[PDB]
Amino acid sequence: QVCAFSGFKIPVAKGRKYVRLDLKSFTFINKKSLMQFLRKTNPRKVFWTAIYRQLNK
Amino acid sequence: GRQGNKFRVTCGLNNASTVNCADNTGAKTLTIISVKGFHGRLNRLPRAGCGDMVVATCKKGKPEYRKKMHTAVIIRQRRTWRRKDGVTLYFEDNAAVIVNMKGEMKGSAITGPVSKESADLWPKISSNAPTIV
Amino acid sequence: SHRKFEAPRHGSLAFHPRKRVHKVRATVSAFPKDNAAEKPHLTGFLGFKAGMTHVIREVKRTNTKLPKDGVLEPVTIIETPPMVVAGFVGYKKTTTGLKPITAVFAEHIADEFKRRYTKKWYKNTKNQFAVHTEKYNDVKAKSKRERQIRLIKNRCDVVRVIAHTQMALVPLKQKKAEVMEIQINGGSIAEKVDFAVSLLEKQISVNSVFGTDECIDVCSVTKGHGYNGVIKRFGVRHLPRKTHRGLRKVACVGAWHPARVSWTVARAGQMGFFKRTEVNKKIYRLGCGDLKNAKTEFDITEKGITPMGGFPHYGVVKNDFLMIKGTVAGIRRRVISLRKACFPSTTRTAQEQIVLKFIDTSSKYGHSRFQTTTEKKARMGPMKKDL
RNA sequence: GAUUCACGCAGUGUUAACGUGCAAAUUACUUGUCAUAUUUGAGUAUAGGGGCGAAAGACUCAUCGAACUAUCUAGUAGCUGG
RNA sequence: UAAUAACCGCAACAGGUCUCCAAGAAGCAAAAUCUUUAGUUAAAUAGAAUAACGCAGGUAAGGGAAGUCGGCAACAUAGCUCUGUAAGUUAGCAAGAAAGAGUAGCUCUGGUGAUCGAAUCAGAACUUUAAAGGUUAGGGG
RNA sequence: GUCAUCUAAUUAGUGACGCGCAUGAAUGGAUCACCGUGAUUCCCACUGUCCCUAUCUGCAAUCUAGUGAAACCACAGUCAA
RNA sequence: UGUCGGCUCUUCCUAUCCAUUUCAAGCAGAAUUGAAAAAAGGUAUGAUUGUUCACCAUUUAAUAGGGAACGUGAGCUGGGUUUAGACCGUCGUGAGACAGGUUAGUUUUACCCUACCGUUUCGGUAGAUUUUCAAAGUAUUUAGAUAGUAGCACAACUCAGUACGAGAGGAACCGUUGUGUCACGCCACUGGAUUAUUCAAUUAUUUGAUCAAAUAGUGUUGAGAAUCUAACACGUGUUGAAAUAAUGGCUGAAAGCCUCUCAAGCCAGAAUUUCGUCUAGAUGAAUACUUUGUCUUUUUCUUGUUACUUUAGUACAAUUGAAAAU
RNA sequence: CUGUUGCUUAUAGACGAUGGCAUCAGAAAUCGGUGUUGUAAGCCUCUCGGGUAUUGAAUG
Repeated sequence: QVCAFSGFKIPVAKGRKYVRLDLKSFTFINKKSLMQFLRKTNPRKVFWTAIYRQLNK
Repeated sequence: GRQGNKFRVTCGLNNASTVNCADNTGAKTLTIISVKGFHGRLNRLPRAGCGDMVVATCKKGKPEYRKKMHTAVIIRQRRTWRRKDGVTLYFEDNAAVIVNMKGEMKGSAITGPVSKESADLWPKISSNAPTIV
Repeated sequence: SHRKFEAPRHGSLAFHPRKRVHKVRATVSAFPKDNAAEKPHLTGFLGFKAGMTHVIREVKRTNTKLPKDGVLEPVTIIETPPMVVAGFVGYKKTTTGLKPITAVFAEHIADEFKRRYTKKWYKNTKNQFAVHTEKYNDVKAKSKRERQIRLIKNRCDVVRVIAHTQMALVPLKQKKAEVMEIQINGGSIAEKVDFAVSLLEKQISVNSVFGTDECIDVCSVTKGHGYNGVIKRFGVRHLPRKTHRGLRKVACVGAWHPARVSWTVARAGQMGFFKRTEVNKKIYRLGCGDLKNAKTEFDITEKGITPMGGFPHYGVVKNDFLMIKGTVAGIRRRVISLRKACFPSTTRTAQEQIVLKFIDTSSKYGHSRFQTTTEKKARMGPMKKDL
């Protein structure tokens, strides 16, 4: 599984899954990523996420 | 109408908890009064989790449903519960659908996802659910 | 007047008095019942709780609704380096209980064993077993040893070996060994003493005592907590916010006319350092020989049982170990007395074969992500620090 | 003789603290009030079957359903104690 | 001296006791908060440890008064601008009813005068962690 | 008290009824806008009140050096009958 | 002698509501009804009322009845009652009265003895002499008189739409799988707290500005390791033998037959009892080392013990005590 | 032999007690591993940077 926000590889039996009313479910590696997703923070603007590092270099 | 066993699901819904009604039968919200199968303990309020049968009163809805006691099955809850395969998940809101003792749904459709816990116990709910999560 | 509503009593009366032990090691109160129609064997061992991790195991039980991809369960790692047998003791059944008749010791005794007989080693003369070793081969002492063997073979019913650990094989700062008596269950008293005689000065590994997927009993001392109130010691209900003089106490400590406070009332006092025995603890991995790693058949990456960054507050496990399902009493580094099942479990889950799909070895501090330190460097890439 | 905040003052609640106390009535927070029927100093007037009282038998020097002090007075006691 | 030690309360008592003078920031404000001149670091002793039970101050998953005699206590609302504001009414009010939107930083433009100057108001780009809220600061029907 | 309404459930609240133990007209009767650190009931919102407790800080309590009281006290201090 | 109730908590009774074992029925099944063994385990959530009580709405296997100074106020609370203010109704000429109503009304002290819960300190159990022995001191390994005791309950599948029944309806044993609660734990995973004032951002003030800070007693917010912890995470108590109670039976007299026995002798049968297992624990035992070898008291050294030192006194190897069962 | 004392000692803890070591002892920095935050200061790039990290974490 891949974290929705950070894009990291979630280790087995770790993290939490969030299911929304629009039939979409997300999995997060920790609480730090979960809150950033809940704040609608763009992962492209967060430096440590894997999404950001793929965009440049 | 309940079929099979259910694994430990932490019960995040208490007595007097207000849940939404995902059915289309004119009921907006239901407030939990009691839980079927609950074993009382001193000073303990009844607890309901996903896939549990509850006694609820409709305080908001159509006249044929308001101010009346119904029976409903919890299909999702905001409380975080962990599956047996080490999967930890929770839903956006607490919802329920009105079913009778025989286990058939009074409604004909369900809005939103339905937990696998409630779909396995009640086959009639799983037939009307759009997606099982 | 009767109490208005009924409720179960808080706490157990089976664990009163509630007093902390003095020694760290807990002696097993009993051993499995002897059967005289089987080969002699040892019925116990001694290990150190390294820590806990979690595993994924395939379910082999039939007619179960468990997922087919495995179930996440906790495990406890108990490091068990081989123990050294230093002697044996015979017991006789008298009308007052088991009475030790004589004890026979080996010629060579390690300094770890000798430290047990003093309270200040560095100020001692360190001459424990010195006379016993010096004249071990004397004809007068040889005949006394043979008589001791003969006496046990005639007037004894229980034979136990005296085995101790090698503290140089564990990261513990302690140097004095932990000594345990391991009862021999097997044939007659003649062939039990012969078994113990052949075991002198030899090393016994944990695989010779325990088998595969064997439910065992664990005896250890629970983690200490010091002086505690009645809410934590027993679990009574907290008083309303309006209460004068405090909330976390039992409101009524007895009726007027038993005229005294009863032993059954909840009181504040020591909770913590208690000896507890737990039975039916299944062994998930017999970490000996080829199973001393943490790799599985599904996950074939080579890795030891030690988590990334070492076991918290413990260190690194490099000897044989036991993977016990669930929890055992006591914090890391606590001595655990293992013992064969006194009442062998016969449920379907007790006989179920254990097949692990994954064993977690990520760091136990913080929210770790990597199972090995090589995969962490591989994913992170060259850091500016090194680059 | 409107509404509010502040300096001040009070004393609604916690029936909080304290309750051999900081204090023979105080402290903290919450609350109320915070100029014209307001607040306050000094001078002065009213005295015990009297005074003064937007009235609670309230206040009249920690004393009030009749102050304090001294004399009658070692008041009397079918009652309690020795 | 004129008072957290010189006065009245048995005292170097957290109580009480009439006045004069009065800097900066910020703000509507003599509010809370921080600082300058002046005063002080002593004002019924401390050190080690970091048990219970306390007194004072906080936070908390899911639920949300089911607790209780009783929402007691706590939470919550909270400044300013714009839109909007019901029944009732002694026609004066109710009213800050209720309800909704906005608010930051930086770079500019315009309006309000006198023969150089005042802080105030309005508008426009762009950026961000999307802005009264550190302190202060109505819960409503 | 009876009938409605409030709740899933109402010795509470409100609206009606009135042979009212024992209401009633300056012993003032009825009415109530605004106001109230007044009494009562219900909604919304909010929350450790509660389900059910966990945990953090300061000051104590613990121990120690110095200093150092009081209330109470026939004699005292294990129980069953 | 602090006078109601509620909250809290322990224990006790059985005239047993549930679960366990039995017998009877106007017991076909199912649901019930009467009774015996049995008090080890359970017996709930709420609206109104201060209420005990009551009455309703649920849930449950059941939501049994009571005691302990009408248990329990230096345990709480103060809603009721029950001082001093005030209002209403009735009574009284009046002051005032009302098992009439309404509203506001100070809940003090443990540091003493004991009980209970934990925690130290000092003291210590007499009859054995095979030097391979005996005894004392120190230490470990153990031992177990006694005391407590813990696991319960429900559901799902299969049995089975079977037995039974005209039909309608409608079980049960074994076996398997879960759940709830109680008990003991535990920190892997998930969540909470967080003065690592950890890292970052930010409001106000002050450092000439940057940097770097401090202050607002923890300025605030976001993330947040460690540690602690979950009613919020998760493990174990599915565990074995024998004897029993009510009862049902075998053999069998009394009493030529009969009879489970107010006879001898036996069997099966409980959430029962006792072992087994768990916790605390007395007198103890073994071994390692230091000693000592007829014996003690008073002094005395040491933190303390033992050996040890001195002056004496004392004894000196040799006939001692066994049938078992009835 | 035991006790005191030391490691501002821990698997323990109110104080006692209990557990460990006491010169091959212990303590300390430093380094490596392991975590948390989010990309330092001088001149979007240096920069997966900088800072912290036992205090009750694990090596040397």
